[PDB]
Amino acid sequence: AGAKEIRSKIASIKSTQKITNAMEKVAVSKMRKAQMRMAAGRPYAERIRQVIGHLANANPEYRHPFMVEYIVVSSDRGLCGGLNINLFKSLVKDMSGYREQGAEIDLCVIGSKGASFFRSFGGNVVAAISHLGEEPSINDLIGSVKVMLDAYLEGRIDRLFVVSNKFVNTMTQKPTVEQLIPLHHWDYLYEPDAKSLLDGLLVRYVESQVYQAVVENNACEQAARMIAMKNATDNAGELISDLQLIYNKARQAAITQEISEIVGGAAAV
Amino acid sequence: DLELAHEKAGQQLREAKAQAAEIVEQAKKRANQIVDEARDQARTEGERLKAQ
Amino acid sequence: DLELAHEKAGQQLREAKAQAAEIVEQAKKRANQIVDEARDQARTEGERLKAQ
Amino acid sequence: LDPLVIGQDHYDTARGVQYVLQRYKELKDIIAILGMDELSEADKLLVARARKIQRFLSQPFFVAEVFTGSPGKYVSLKDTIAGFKGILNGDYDHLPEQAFYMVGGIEEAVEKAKK
Amino acid sequence: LDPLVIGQDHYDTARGVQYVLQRYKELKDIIAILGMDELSEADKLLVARARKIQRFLSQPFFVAEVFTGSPGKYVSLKDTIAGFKGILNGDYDHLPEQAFYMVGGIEEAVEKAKK
Amino acid sequence: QIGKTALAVDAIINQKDSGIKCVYVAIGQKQSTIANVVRKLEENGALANTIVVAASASESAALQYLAPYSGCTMGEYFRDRGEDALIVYDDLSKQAVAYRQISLLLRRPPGREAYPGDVFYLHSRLLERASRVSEEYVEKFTNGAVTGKTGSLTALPIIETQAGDVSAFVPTNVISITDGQIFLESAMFNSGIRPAVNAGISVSRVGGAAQTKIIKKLSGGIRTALAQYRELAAFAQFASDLDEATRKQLEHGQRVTELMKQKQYAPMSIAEMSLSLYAAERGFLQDVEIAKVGSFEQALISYFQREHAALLAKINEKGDFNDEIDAGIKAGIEKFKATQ
Amino acid sequence: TNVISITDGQIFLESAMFNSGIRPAVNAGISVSRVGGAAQTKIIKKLSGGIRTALAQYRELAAFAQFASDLDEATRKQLEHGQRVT
Ligand SMILES: Nc1ncnc2c1ncn2[C@@H]1O[C@H](COP(=O)(O)OP(=O)(O)OP(=O)(O)O)[C@@H](O)[C@H]1O
Ligand SMILES: [Mg+2]
Repeated sequence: AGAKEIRSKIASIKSTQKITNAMEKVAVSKMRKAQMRMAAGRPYAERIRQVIGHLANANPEYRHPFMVEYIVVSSDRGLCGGLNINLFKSLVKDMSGYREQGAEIDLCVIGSKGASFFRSFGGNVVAAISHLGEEPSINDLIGSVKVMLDAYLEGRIDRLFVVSNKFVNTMTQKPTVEQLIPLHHWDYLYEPDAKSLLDGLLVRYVESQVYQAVVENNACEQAARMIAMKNATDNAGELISDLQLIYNKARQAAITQEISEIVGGAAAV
Repeated sequence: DLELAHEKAGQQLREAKAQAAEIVEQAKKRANQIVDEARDQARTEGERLKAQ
Repeated sequence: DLELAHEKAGQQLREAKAQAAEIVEQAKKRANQIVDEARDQARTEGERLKAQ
Repeated sequence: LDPLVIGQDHYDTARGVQYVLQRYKELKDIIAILGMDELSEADKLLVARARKIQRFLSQPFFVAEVFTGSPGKYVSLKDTIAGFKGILNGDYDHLPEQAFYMVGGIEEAVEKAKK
Repeated sequence: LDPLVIGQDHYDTARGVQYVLQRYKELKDIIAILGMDELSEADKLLVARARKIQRFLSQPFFVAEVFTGSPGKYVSLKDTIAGFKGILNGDYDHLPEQAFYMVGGIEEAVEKAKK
Repeated sequence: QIGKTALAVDAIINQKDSGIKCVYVAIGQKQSTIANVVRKLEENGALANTIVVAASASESAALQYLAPYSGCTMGEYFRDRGEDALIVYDDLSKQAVAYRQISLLLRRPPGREAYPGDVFYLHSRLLERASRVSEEYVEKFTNGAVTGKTGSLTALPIIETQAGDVSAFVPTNVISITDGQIFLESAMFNSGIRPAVNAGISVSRVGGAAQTKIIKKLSGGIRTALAQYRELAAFAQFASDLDEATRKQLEHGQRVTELMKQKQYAPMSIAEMSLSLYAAERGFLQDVEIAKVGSFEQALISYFQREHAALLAKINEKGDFNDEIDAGIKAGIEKFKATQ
Repeated sequence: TNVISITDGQIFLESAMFNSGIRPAVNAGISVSRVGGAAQTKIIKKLSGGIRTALAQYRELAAFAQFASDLDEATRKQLEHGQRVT
């Protein structure tokens, strides 16, 4: 039609471009909140690993089933810059090794986009959790972690892994698979029996590693969301620039047409 | 209660026979209507002996 | 038994409704024949009379 | 529309309504592409009040009964001021958005929410 | 393009193709800004079929052979309706999008997908 | 190419039993298009009640300019004698182009888009004849031969826009003269909503006074409710799950949107439209799937036509409504859904 | 266009600012005086420099006012100052 419809499209896209520029910084702010939560949970996991190491070396009387021979983390929301896709693409690479080995697979799912993926290809879900906040709590993971631990004690699983993204840098989320279950001068003064202590500590150790994988994936999500909103801001800028060129053509045509109708009218009078 | 449950299931069973019969009876009644309307339309379409 | 009675009743209702749909669809199929055979005969006889 | 001609209470209510509707005009185009859930806690609340204010501007007229079907409502200056101040101060944040559409004074909006 | 002239099967296939292409045209601005991954599970399936329909409409001509080298194709009305009806029903959801580009009849899209 | 002629020709076909005489004026159309409209009027039994005035594309610009006034004069014969008539001007934009040609060849000074200065008065002088006249006017015109009867001429002018541009001089003028407008949208037409009526932009200034009691009560507020549903569907499109008030409005608007779809050459009586409106506004469609609304309506009408023929005949006498008819329709729709 | 090119400066008033309660409605981002500081007294010339800087910072940061809880303290300081000067 003309200049008026183009001017309305420009204003609409201009309003959207301003918030995608602001939301990029909101995602960076939430990325820093997730990065401080990643560091705060490390002392607990490393000390549990130090205790189990000595408590197993020093006590050759008992070998826990976890010392002799997938949990998938995903987001609940949009704006992910290939985060979930790079992870699902990678899961198939390790599963291919299991297909050559002839081994059976059990799956556990964390997040709504992961549940939507396996439901769209017929994947066998043994356990599943979703709709977690951007700052999750470890007590919600206990359920999904226990079903996967029980399947190991029942002899249904030979090895278990956690599938999640790792924070290489603020511009790079790396898809990974990490093995969970299969892992000197003094001795401890055990009040309860050592089996009860080792059995209790190994459960806390695996739960802590799953929680750390979940918190690091959330840091990767905010970093992926920053890139996605940066790109949306840049893409809208190209569309506004092109629409400005179409508008200028309509501005010149309107002036030329009005003068051509005016000159014709004055020539007749 | 098990003996009473067989009687209650017997009501749902006879209701299902009757309701399924009515669904098929209504379909045959609908089928008859469609053919009768087609005959009156085809008879009225005969205006072409004068109209065209 | 009450769960099986509920499932068997529901199965037969879906089946009867499937049979009802087939009975009605065949009537629609027949109706088109009644109209088109009348249309071709009426147009052909009209053209026969026009040529005459 | 001057405080020296009418009064400060009327003027502040009018400028208050205008401020809320002007801010909502820039957010309307945002919500349609990226959604409502991404706005601030103050914006989400303001948008809801703006949509309610936008509906409370409506009123069935006696000369429009042939078009609307419902009866006509006459509203007074004080009733108008009190109704808009109530929505601006948050006295009706719990009422649904559809309760303010076509209802004369503020009382009838509280009654429409129950139907 | 009337049910009384071409029959209901052709008419519904043509109407189905136009509905899919119209809905894909409405999503163009959102796909350019946010990408394909933000669409609903229903819109994603429709966009995938729209892209296949848009490519299946292409055809190498016997007068265009000099421009590229490819041999020309003549497609009957029966083969045309069968191909688009299958793509609308979802009978070809597994074949790749480039298999529909420049292939005449629908069976040739199945052979092109083998490469 | 979005159904402007189809809407006006179906409106002429529906008058064959109404007692309203019809006039179709074709301006600047090709003769084979005119012959096809006449064949469709004849195929639907409507030609015996219609006058067809033709000024095809090869005829003199003077005949194309005069055709709407000639057709108007033929329609006015019934109005002045205490009878009702309906007139369709298939293209007033082609009449304006014919008048612009004559005026430029007469060397009269041009205006806003090379159109004559009086192009507004061209259409306002034509369209003000369409009116309802009092019994005293008919009694005075007929010298007392006809008494106690009003007369009328209803008009359905058609206008074509370029890429939806309504700012053009001729559309702006005509939109400013009529008692309402029906806007047809190409995006809705391509999306399969075939009557393609944009409910937000379309409006009637006579409203409920132009409806029977049953349709007036069953359709009150539907136009503005659909206008608000189109906005709600765009506003809530990518947002997370909302309250019951929002879901109720959205789910209802989707069903009325699918219900407003109709086929060409298939008009509905007052009773058929009434059953369809009642099943929607009284909440009976809430359990029905969107993709099944068309099948539900066609089956319900077929059911009421078989099991309830005496009720449809009572609604079709004058379009009257009362608690007896309301309860009668309710009982029939409940029995329909509980057994079909 | 003719008069904007003839004059020494322009004060632009805007409807969006006027409807947002900014009564004088002067868009300070596009309004200009080519004479500038030569048309000011010593006191106003000295004080106006920090105020122009504050409104410029506010125009750059205005989109963050709805998300001020997630800003860096050094940026929050510019935003809060810009809001009070505005
Ligand atoms: N209700 C309908 N259902 C299905 N198809 C329809 C319907 N109404 C119209 N159409 C079809 O869409 C097309 C509309 O053509 P029509 O001549 O009526 O439009 P028009 O606006 O008057 O076109 P033109 O500008 O050429 O005069 C025709 O193919 C017609 O058969
Ligand atoms: Mg037409």
